[PDB]
Order: sequence, then C-alpha cells, then structure tokens
Amino acid sequence: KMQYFLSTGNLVSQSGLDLQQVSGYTVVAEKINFYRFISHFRMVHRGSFFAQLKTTT
Amino acid sequence: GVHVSYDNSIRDADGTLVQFMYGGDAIDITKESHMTQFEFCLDNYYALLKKYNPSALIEHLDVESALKYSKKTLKYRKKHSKEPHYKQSVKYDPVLAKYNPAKYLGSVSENFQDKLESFLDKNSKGVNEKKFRALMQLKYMRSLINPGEAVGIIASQSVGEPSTQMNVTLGIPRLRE
Amino acid sequence: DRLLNSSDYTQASVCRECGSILTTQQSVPRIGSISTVCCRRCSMRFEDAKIDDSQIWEDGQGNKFVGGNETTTVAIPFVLKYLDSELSAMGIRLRYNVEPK
Amino acid sequence: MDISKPVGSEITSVDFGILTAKEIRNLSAKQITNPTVLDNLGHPVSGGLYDLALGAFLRNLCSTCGLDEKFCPGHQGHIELPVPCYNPLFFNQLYIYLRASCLFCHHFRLKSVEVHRYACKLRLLQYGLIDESYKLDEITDISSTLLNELKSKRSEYVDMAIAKALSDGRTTERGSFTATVNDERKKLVHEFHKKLLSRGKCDNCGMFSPKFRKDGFTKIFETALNEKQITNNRVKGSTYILSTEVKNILDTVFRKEQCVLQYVFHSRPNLSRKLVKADSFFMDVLVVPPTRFRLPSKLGEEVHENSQNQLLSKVLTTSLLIRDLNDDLSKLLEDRRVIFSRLMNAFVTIQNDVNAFIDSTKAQGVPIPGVKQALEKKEGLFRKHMMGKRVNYAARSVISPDPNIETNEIGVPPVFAVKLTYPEPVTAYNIAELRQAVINGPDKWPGATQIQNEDGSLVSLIGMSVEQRKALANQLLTPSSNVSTHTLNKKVYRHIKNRDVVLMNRQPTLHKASMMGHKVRVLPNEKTLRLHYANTGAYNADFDGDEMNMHFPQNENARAEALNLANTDSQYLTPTSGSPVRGLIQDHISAGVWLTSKDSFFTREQYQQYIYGCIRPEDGHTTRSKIVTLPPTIFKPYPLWTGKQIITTV
Amino acid sequence: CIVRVPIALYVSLAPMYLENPLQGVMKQHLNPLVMKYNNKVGGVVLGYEGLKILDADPLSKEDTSEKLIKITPDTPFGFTWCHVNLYVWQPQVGDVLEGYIFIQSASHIGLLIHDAFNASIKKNNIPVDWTFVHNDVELGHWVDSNGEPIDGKLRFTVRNVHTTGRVVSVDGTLIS
Amino acid sequence: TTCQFLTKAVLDNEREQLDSPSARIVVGKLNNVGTGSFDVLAKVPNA
Amino acid sequence: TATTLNTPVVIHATQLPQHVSTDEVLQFLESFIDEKENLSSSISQLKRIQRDFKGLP
Amino acid sequence: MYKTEKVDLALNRNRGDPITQHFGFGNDEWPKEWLEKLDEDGLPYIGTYVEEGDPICAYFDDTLNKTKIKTYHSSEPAYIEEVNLIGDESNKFQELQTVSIKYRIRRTPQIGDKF
Amino acid sequence: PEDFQQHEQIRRKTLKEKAIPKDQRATTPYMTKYERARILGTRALQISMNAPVFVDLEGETDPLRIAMKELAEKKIPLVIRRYLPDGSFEDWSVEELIVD
DNA sequence: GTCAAGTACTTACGCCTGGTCATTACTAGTACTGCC
DNA sequence: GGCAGTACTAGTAAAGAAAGTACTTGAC
RNA sequence: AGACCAGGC
Ligand SMILES: Nc1nc2c(ncn2[C@@H]2O[C@H](COP(=O)(O)CP(=O)(O)OP(=O)(O)O)[C@@H](O)[C@H]2O)c(=O)[nH]1
Ligand SMILES: [Mg+2]
Ligand SMILES: [Zn+2]
Ligand SMILES: [Zn+2]
Ligand SMILES: [Zn+2]
Repeated sequence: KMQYFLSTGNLVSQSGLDLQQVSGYTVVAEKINFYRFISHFRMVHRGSFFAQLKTTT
Repeated sequence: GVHVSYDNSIRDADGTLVQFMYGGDAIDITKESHMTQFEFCLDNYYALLKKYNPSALIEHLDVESALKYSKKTLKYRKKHSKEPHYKQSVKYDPVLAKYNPAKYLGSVSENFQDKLESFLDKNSKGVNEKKFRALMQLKYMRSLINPGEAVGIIASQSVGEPSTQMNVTLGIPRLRE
Repeated sequence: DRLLNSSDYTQASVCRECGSILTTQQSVPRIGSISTVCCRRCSMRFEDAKIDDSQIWEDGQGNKFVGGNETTTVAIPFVLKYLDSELSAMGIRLRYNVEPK
Repeated sequence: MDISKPVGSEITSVDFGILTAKEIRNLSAKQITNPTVLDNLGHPVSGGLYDLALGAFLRNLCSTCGLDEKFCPGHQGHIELPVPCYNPLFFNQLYIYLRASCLFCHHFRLKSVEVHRYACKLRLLQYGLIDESYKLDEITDISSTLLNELKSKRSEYVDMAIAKALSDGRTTERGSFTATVNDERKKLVHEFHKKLLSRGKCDNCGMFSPKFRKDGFTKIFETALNEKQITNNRVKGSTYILSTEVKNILDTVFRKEQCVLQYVFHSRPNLSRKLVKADSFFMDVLVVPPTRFRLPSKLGEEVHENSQNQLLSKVLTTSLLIRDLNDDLSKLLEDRRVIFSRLMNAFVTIQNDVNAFIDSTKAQGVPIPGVKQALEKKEGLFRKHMMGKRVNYAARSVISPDPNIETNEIGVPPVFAVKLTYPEPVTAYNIAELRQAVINGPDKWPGATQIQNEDGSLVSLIGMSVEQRKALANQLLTPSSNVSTHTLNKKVYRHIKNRDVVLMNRQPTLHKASMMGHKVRVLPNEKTLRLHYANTGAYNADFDGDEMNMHFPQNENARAEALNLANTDSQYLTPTSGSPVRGLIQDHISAGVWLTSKDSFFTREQYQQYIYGCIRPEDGHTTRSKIVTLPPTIFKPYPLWTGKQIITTV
Repeated sequence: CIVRVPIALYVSLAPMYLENPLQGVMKQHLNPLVMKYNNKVGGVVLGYEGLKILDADPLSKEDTSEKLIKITPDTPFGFTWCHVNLYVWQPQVGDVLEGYIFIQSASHIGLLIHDAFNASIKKNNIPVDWTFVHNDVELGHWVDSNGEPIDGKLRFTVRNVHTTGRVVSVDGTLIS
Repeated sequence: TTCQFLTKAVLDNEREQLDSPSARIVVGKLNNVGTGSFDVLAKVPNA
Repeated sequence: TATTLNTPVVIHATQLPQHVSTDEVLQFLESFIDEKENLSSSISQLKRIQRDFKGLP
Repeated sequence: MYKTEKVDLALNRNRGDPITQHFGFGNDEWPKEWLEKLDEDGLPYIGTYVEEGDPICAYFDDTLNKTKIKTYHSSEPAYIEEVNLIGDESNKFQELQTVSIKYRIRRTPQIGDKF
Repeated sequence: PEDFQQHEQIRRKTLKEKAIPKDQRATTPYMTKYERARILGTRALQISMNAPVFVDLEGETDPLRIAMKELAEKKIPLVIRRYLPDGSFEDWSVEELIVD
C-alpha cells in the first residue's frame, strides 16, 4: 500500500489528512540531467488545488 | 455563416438579413488602403490606369446613369444638410442604395465623393481634372467586396486576434460584458 | 478535403424512402444470382405479405422477405453513421431525405 | 475520396423525429435477451450483446448479410423492455403534460376555448403568418353556446388567412420558418406551458386533480388530496404510481386534445398527418447499437468489455429478474406482498438502468458514462470528431529559417517528399513524366508509391524490383478491356513535386493568415520545414523550436484554392485594419540602413555582383531577358555607384 | 408482347464525352442495358429510341443544341436527367408464348422463345398421359396423347418468370 | 449543451435545410460560403 | 459493375406501357441496327428477333 | 541516447503451469535469415546494428510449436549495448522469462536541434 | 407513371420560376475571386479525366496550368449559376464574365 | 398573482510529445498432507 | 490403509478559496 | 480510450 502510494501519487485515506489535495504527491526523479536531478530535492509546491484556480495572489 | 450575397447585402446562412451593404459601402478592407490616398494615385496615374484598363471596361457597364443621380444628391446635400438630422426629409437616397456599385460606374459612397470633391477642389494639377475622377471611380468599383466573403469569420477574427495583444472596466473583461 | 475527404470519407448506402444511413444492408444472394442492396425498415415479411421474383430477397438467417429496394449510395462521413447509432439508442429518428427520387 | 468514383444522390435536409417501437421491431436484426456478453472459449453467445446477427465479430462471418469484418456495416438490434419506462430526454416535458391535465375528463385544466386560442395561433406560426397571429387575438360564468361561436370565427380567420397568404405568393404549403418566427413560436409555447401548470380547478368540469410530485428522477409520486377540499369531489353528482398508469393517463389526454398538440410538436405544417402520441415520451424498447460500434479495447492481455455492454447487461439482468418475479403471480397476503414489494423495486431499477444507459448524470449508486456524455463537451463527438478531425496526407515538423526561397514557397525535407503522395490520373500529357516517376519508385524523388487501376484496385510499388517496375510503367496508358470501366484511367500516386501546393498551419490559428497556402520546393539535406522571413510575422512564428503543420491537398479543386484564393501572396494585407503583415524583419532592416546610406559606394565589380545575386533572370525575376544597369553616380576619377542606385535597378 | 415505355433516367456523364453528350449517355448507360432484364420496367430491354437530354436551364428551347450539365462539386462527372423510349419484351403469367424447342430431356422440355430467350416446361406441369421413351442412340422424344413425338413449336400458358439469375427464364405450364 | 438543443429539435419535429457551416460538416456537404456559393454548369454542344 | 458510372442513379417509367404491334417492332429493329452497326453480342441477338417476325431460320 | 525496454515472456499465465515460451530456437523450419542479429540463445549480440523490422529476440512457443520472434518497433536505428538476464527468485528454480535490453541511438547534432 | 409525371412538372415549373432571364439579371459583370478558383479547379479535374482540350499544349503537363491557359483565350465551356438567397439563380457563362 | 433569495446546470486558448499505473475481496472448491 | 484439517486456487461478484441564467419554493 | 505526472511553442 506504500508501493501504490509511491508509484501513483494517489492518497488513500479514511481519516482524511489535514491537507487539501488527494493526488500528485510523488514525482519521477528524471535523471535527464544533473541540474534536473538536484532540482527535485529543493523544489517546493503549494498544492494541486492552487493550480486549477483563478486568483493570482 | 454570414457572408456577402450577390445582392452585395450580407446575410446569414438560413437567409435572414444582417445588413444591406457591408460597412455601408461594400468595399474590402484589403483593397481600400490607397483608395483615399489621392496624392499617391495622381503621381502614379499612368501606371494605375494600366491595371484597371478603362477603355476595355465600358461595354459591360452603365457609366451614364449612376453619375447623374450622384449629382442630384451632391447638389441636394450641399444645398440642404445645414439643419440637423431629424429635420432632414431626405427625398434622395445615396447611389449605393439605388444602384449596384459593382456594375454602375460612379456609384460610390458619400465620404468617397465628399473627399474626392474636397481634394480635387483645392489643388489644380498631361492629366486633367476629369480623367482623375474617372479613374478613382473605377478604382472604387474594382475595390468592391466580392460576393461569398466569409465576413463574420473575418469580423470575429479581427476582434479575437487583437484581443491577445491586450475608473471604468477595461479590456477583455469589458468585451465579456 | 481536410474535414471530409481525407479524414473519414465513406460512400455508404442510404434508403431513399426511409432516409436511413444504418438500416439498409447487403442481400444474401442465390447460386448465380447477384447481391442487391436492400432495406430492413420498409421491407415487409413474406408470411405477413402473403410478387415478381425481383422484389424478394433473403437474410443470412434464412428470413426470406419482400420489400424496399429503393436505395442508393451517398457520400457521407463515417462519424455521421456513428452519430445515428448513438442517437437511435436515445430513441431519436433521423430521416436523411435525398434529392433524386 | 476518389474523383473517379462519383455520387449522384445528395442529402438535402434532415429532420429529428421520435423513433417508435413498431419500427424498431421491424428494423431489428435479432432481439438480444441474456446478460452474458461472450461465453467460454472466446465465442459470442447467441442471444447476447456480442452476436453474429448484429455484425461480424472477431474473425467470423455475419449472420444477417454474411460478410466479414471489413465489409459488414453492423446491424440494428433491440431488447424488449417488459414495462414502458421513462425516456430521460423527454421527462422534463413528460412531467409538464402529466401535470396540468385533468384526470377525469382528460383535457387540460384550462378552459377549452383558451386551449383553442393557442391551437390556432401556433398554426399561423407554422406558416409564415407572424403578423396574423396577433389579429387573431383581437377577437372577443359564460354559457357554452357563444363559446362555440367564438371558436368558429377564430377558426375561420385562420383558414382565410392561410388561404390568402398561400395564394398571394408568400407562404408555401410546407410553411415558412425564418428566424424571427422561431422567436414568436418559442415565446408562445413557453407562455402556453407556463399557463397550463398554473391551474387550480379543471375549467371544463370543475373539480380538482391530485398534484404530482417529482423529487428526483427515476420516480413519480402523486400526493393525497387535502382534508378541506374533498367536498368538491362529493358534489359532482405519497403514493408511488406505475409508469403504465402514467402512460394510461396520457394516452387519453393526447387523444381528447389531438387538435391542439399537433401544433405544439410541429414547427412546420404536418404533411404526413401523423398522430402525436404518449408513446413518444416513453420507450418500451431499447435499441442496442451495432456491434461494430462497441468493440472492446485491447492492450495485450488487458482486454476490457465496453462501457455500453456494461450498461446494457444491467438492463438485461433486471429484465430477467422482473420476469422471474412474475413466476409467483403466474402461480397464484404474505405470499403476495413479498413478491409485489420486490416487483415494484424492479420497476425502479430498470428505470435507473435505462437512465444510466442514456445519461450518466441521471444515475445513482466515477459512474459509467452514458450515451449523452459521448456527445456533450470538448472530448465529445460534435467537437472532437465532427468540427475537428484527424486527417490523412499531412505532416508536422520543426521549422528552420531559410533565405533563397521565393517568399511563397515552403522548403520540404526529402523524407516528407517520399511519404506524401498525390493521385495523378494518366493522360496523353503525363506519360512522359509520370512514366519516369513510376520507374523511379517509392524511394527516389520524384517517384511514386502506388498505381490505382481502373477497377478501383491498387498496386503498391514498395516490394518490387526495378525490372518488375518498368513493366508497370508500360501498363499505364492502355485501353481498358472492361466496357463497364472504359472511361476510367489509371491513377499513379506520384510523390510531391516542386509544382504542388501545400497548406501550412501554426497553432493557435488566431486569424486566417495563420493558415496559408504555400508553394513547394524540395531540399536535399535535412528533416525540417523551411520558412521564409516574410511569413514569420503572419503565423507569429519564431524559430526557438516552433513546429507547424503541413496539409497536402488531394484534388484540383483544392490545388486551385491554395494557389489563387488561400494563397500566401493574396494575404499581404490583413483584413483587421488593412495593414500589411508581411515583410523583412531583423537583419534585412539593419542592412538597408547601411546600404541606402550616403557612405555606401560600390565599384563596377561590386555593383554588378549584388544585382545578379538577387535578380537571376533564368529563374524568372527579371522582365527584360537582359539585366539593364544605370550610369554610375560618379564618373571621375573612377566610377562609383550608390546603394540608392542598387535598389533603383533592383 | 413487346411493349413501349417512355422513361426518365438520371445518369452521369464523364468528361471524355463533353463534346458528344448523346454518345456518352448511350455507351455508359443505355448500351449495357439492352438484352438484360431491367427491374424497374418488368421485362428485357430490346433497344432504345429517341434520347433527349433535359437542359438544366429552362429558359432555353428543346430546339437548342447547346445544353447544360450540372457538374458534381467533388468529381468532374456531370449529372443530368434524360428521356428515352424503351422497347422492352415483357412476359407475364397467363400469356401464350410460341416457342422453339431446344432441349430434349426427361427433366424439362427446354424451348427458346424468339430464338433468344430461354424457357422450360416443368414435369409436374406436364399431365400424366404424355409419356417419354428410352432412346439409347441419342435424351429422346415425348409421346403425347396422340401417340407422336413433339418437335418444333409448343404453345403454353405462362406459370412464372425467372428474373433473378443471369438470363431470363419462363416457367411455363401446358394445362389449363 | 448538445442534448438540450437535441430535445428541443425532436420535440419540434424540426427539419433543417443544412444551411449553416456547422450543419454541412456534420452531414458532409460543400459550404455555401465562398467557392461553394454557386454551381458550375457545363455547356455541351449536342442536344 | 453496378456503379453510378454504369447504371442510372434513379430510373422511373414516366408513362404507362402501351403495346405496340408487329409493324412498329420490325420498323424499330431495321432502324436500331441501322444506327448502331453503322454490344455486338446483343446485335447478334437482335437479328434473331428481326429474322423472326419476317422469316424462319 | 540510451533507451531500455524489457522483453518479458511470462505476463500471460499464472500458477505453476508449464512455461509455454522458451528463449532460443526450436527444431522446426524457421528461416535462417536472423542468425545475423540473434545468438543461439534467442538473444541478440552485443554491438549489433538494428533498424526497424529486425528481431529483438527469438522464442520457441509450445502451444503453437513455432519459433516466434519479437521485433524492434522503432523507426530510428539503434545499437545494442547490454543484455540483462533477469532471473526470478523462488524456491523452484526457473528458466529465464525476463530479458532487459539497452539501446544506444547516435544523436549527432542535426539542424533543428535546440542549443 | 402518373405520380412521377406530375412530380416532374412541379420540379420543372418551380425551377423555371427560379430562373432569372438574361436581360433581367443584375449581379456583377466581373468574375469574382471565388468563381475563378472553382472554374480553374473544375476544368482541371475534367482535363485530367480526358476532356477535349480546346487550347494548344505547349509542353505543360500540369492540368491546372492548362485550365489557366484556357481562361486566357476564354475557351472554357463552363457556366456559373449564381444563386440568390431566395433560391433563384442567374446563369453567367465564363465568356461573358470579365476578369480583374 | 407576486416579489424574492435560494437551488441548479452551464462554460472556463490552440495542439504537440513523452512517461506511468490502471479490481479486489472472498468464497467455495479440489487437492495436499498429517494422522491413526 | 483411508479420514479430515489446512493451505491454497481459481473462481465469479462489488468498487476544500471563480463567473452567469434559469427554475422555483419561501411568505403574504 | 481515461487518470495523473513531466514537458514543447
Ligand atoms: N497559444 C499559445 N501560444 C504560445 C504559448 N507559449 C508560446 N506561444 C507562442 O510562442 C511565442 C513565444 O513567445 P514568448 O512567450 O516567449 C514572449 P517573448 O518575450 O519570449 O518574445 P521574444 O522575447 O521576442 O522571444 C509567442 O508568439 C506565442 O504566440 C502558449 O502557451 N499558448
Ligand atoms: Mg517560439
Ligand atoms: Zn426503406
Ligand atoms: Zn452483417
Ligand atoms: Zn375536468
């Protein structure tokens, strides 16, 4: 059930966690470059809910 | 589906009529750039006369009739038309509403007539005065819009494409309102 | 050329008095006979309609019956035929009435 | 499309009608009855969804036309729904006529003279009589003798106004239906339905009818009459109701009011004179699609059945449970109540399955998509496969900039020149160059990949040697041995030459100059398109990785439109303002500042080098068959020209 | 029983017959129609007579030579209506068709109608008292009620007409 | 809203003349705009 | 075979069939071969009926 | 450009059945054309040049008694760098069903490449 | 035999009514940019299907260049049926229409 | 009859190339083995 | 030697931060 | 043929 979470990114929770999004938690480390590869371990994200949103603030 | 018909009268695909003439004068935007550039067309008279060829284009035309009614209205509007628009019982339509501008030579719009008679009055310049006004009315008639032009696509692309270039509401929120 | 000819052009057969894209179908011929194109909707059953040897045709099941041979081929897109398949599942009927009758 | 295969018949119109249950029992190939799709050993079971009478399925001949997979069109079948159920496309209008109607005299609850007032205003709107419908309304507790005199003069005014307008050249007997009479008809039916729904008593016989309730779909309820006004139904001398009884009411209401509902359900005059029926709003028979249109998806072993077979199985599963619930009633309180309370639940689940097959958002129980939701949005059917389509004979590649191209041409790669091909029919003026093309083969520009014979047959040149291929070059211009194909000639699908036409396209196509018709010039080296710099501002195309489309037109009606009408030379001025979109951009503008300067002086070898580097008379840029020059600006000490005098003789 | 129908047919016209539009309607449509059973008339077309192209504009005369053909937008083939007379041999039931006997076999008495059309008289149509001999030299002859072989002509009422196959056949009967 | 205009067409029993460019692509007709706004007729010399 | 290039698109009998006598058939067959010979398997069979209302093989 | 795909012969069966697909060549009349690409194990040689249509591996099938071949489904040519024999881990010792093969593709800088 | 005879007369009475005579036509005497692109395209389909060419072939093998040459000497035997929005039509031949 | 907030069904640039993971519980059955 | 317990097997059943109109139920 | 993810212009 952790291998399903890491290979898909989908969150399966019955006591639904404090954060809003339910998918997009794991991302393939590319190793397409080394500037690409170290950039995965320093990137921050706000949420997938904030992506499909109309505001700009 | 709105498009120029063979009546020079733009209308929808099902047959309902949007306008009686495209822009009020039925002239194509891609052909009306040098239409009122009269100082350019006078300097290039003998070279523009070749591309319109006035002598070979008289037999399929009515040169005689639209010019007379364009003088009945030009003389009427200089005499009248000091009063405002609600008083004007006009008694005479322009030659576009009575004569086909794609067939009748001299059936031009009224801004084209009032700017040619304003240009050619001021300056007096082997081309005489009447061979220049006979070649602009041929330049006007060839610069008519062709029947079948997908006008409303062009009219809606001319608003949607410049909209990408973008104490009252303003811009693309104003166009949505 | 783009939206019709080089994408999904088909010359499907249309029943002329039904105006139906996906009703008419190939008749199963006899030995030496020819397979005509014929309609399912405006063709009556043979035991229902009790003939001149040319209005009579037969399915593959053996259901021999007599009726609609008023049909012709019209160039349509194939997605129009898929539209009628979905829209007749809704209970909606389309009559593609053709001009040469 | 094949220009050597005509068609004489054309669709003129369409019209949307309701597909009745009597037709789709005669239309049907074979009724399918059990909810098993395919049994063991990979065969389709007879009587199920995948059947051989519904079309050829998976390397097996059809049982209706006897054809294989490539030639069977697929056939219509049906199921027999045992009870009449609600069609979800018409339930919002079925619930209007189920309401607003008397359950005792079976008219509507309006008075019969005001229902007649809309029966003959809508008749005047079927014909082109938008103005005579208002003169009709200018005609005027009450005894029922003068009301017949009122209904007479209103009916005689219509029969005189229709007779006058059809005689005075205005309206056909098929009626006139413009746009502004669609306004006055939609305004009149919406007013008629709004006034039907607001009635207390039936104004024909004055007593109440119980109001119906719709909470959600799949069910209808009627409410009990109030404890106060039961007195009105004793001086005339909640409940779930069945869909057979809802149909039994409206099979009487539409018969007692046939003379009115013929005009509500027709925009144009009914020349067929068919009855309008309550069976229109119900569906006693589902139509299964042809099995060609519901073939299963396949990804290796991962084969899944189609979503419609999952939805049509659940209707067949309920359609057999509802018959097995009729076993005890066929044999016959406790033995009667448990078999009836489970039968009524089958009525709701067969409705909830016939809704979910048609509309997925009218389901309940992430849901399986119905037949409405294959049509609605982007990724539908009208917008994904009708207004926009995938096309044949079209390439896409990255563009690279290119001078030395004549501003109306595109530079095509060799590997686009090999794959894209054009049908040339052989004639007396082709067998010099179209015999040479078929000798060259599929992999030698300019060549050919196929020959289409007169019979519709098609011979590929790919797996052929040159000795086999020169023999077919002597087969092209031969007289046909078939009389039935004597006016047809062979088509050689030659490669794209330098004289063909090409339609280029960069997304987003914000205006029509972003999709122009260019000429062609093939290039020997690399795999990219080559665009001249005067076209780079019309497509809004830069060269940091833009790729843009290349559509190759396939007949002479389309070659004559992207050379004369959709041409790139006709698109100099845009129709937005009348301003040009075409011109030189970055290096050429910086060079004319230096060339047309006063400092630019050129000697005789320099001056004549820049002219032949741009004119080149043999490609047809000059108009004199000899390059004329000017006398120099300076004659002493040595002759010099000027960059003004470059562009003068250019 | 040769009969005359004037018909109206809607036919194509290839561009190789643009200079000869009357010749192209005949060769493409009318000449493959003679000596075949046509379904929409009821017999076998013998020949055609009086081909007239209906002109597309009605404002011209039928006396005119130059006519108009409406070109399909997709294909270069034109389409037009045309009038022509067909003389068509139609047999129906109940008629009496004089035929020339072609097959001497014990199964069916084959006979050619007008020396071109196949026909036959079935054995169940033949009555009991008309017998057949066992010829071993060559398939013999039919001994009728008069006690003589039949050869040459044999008139008969028509029972049925076989139209589905390649050529037409006349299922005939000898009893009335 | 495809199946809202669909129901309003089949309730009206609405016949349409296939005039609009969106209605001549569904059924595969030449448009009535521009090049398809007329027909082409061929003068044949013989009657 | 059986194409719009071979067959008519729509075929209609325009008027009712009326029976012709023997003289109009012999006038036709002497005139339909006259225009056509000046489908040769059918001309080989049209002469068999032309030599039927006149004589006998 | 290094591209790797896994050819696996045991994704169409379950639970202890006889393995119907074996690497290598059977005893039937299979065409001797593809000795150039493949070794006697039904596995390709290291370093060989493979265009579209060449076989990636040869396997004998038991339910059909025929040596099928899978093939290289790419329009761009490549060279075979390494072939891995992924062996299964179980108490029952098993013939190989899984092979990983790495391709190298020469990306010489053509025009239209982004720098 | 009786219904088609009546239906043919209605099909030809209501097609003569839609026909504007040659002296009462009032559209443009010029050949538009859309009529030129279809005359050259329809003729080039005919030339490639072995229509009798009325002009001399000076080595040109492109069927569209031949129809452009035939338009220069007005040797195209085609007629434009200019449709009015009523459903009525005007018959303009190519030899009557003047270019540019 | 009616205003009136409240409840409901709708769109939300174009197309282009990749990659991934995509039914689970359980339930009854035939077979394996420990046993006396 | 055959009985019954488990461990498996393959088998068939359930799976929360945007704009507008339109219908309509609320009180009076 | 969807989901999610990474890009291109
Ligand atoms: N419709 C879309 N067009 C795009 C998109 N991204 C890029 N483009 C097109 O590609 C072009 C890219 O231009 P840019 O976004 O880079 C603006 P920039 O300041 O970089 O212009 P330059 O500095 O002149 O290069 C632009 O003309 C757009 O028409 C997109 O997401 N959608
Ligand atoms: Mg860019
Ligand atoms: Zn039918
Ligand atoms: Zn079939
Ligand atoms: Zn009542």
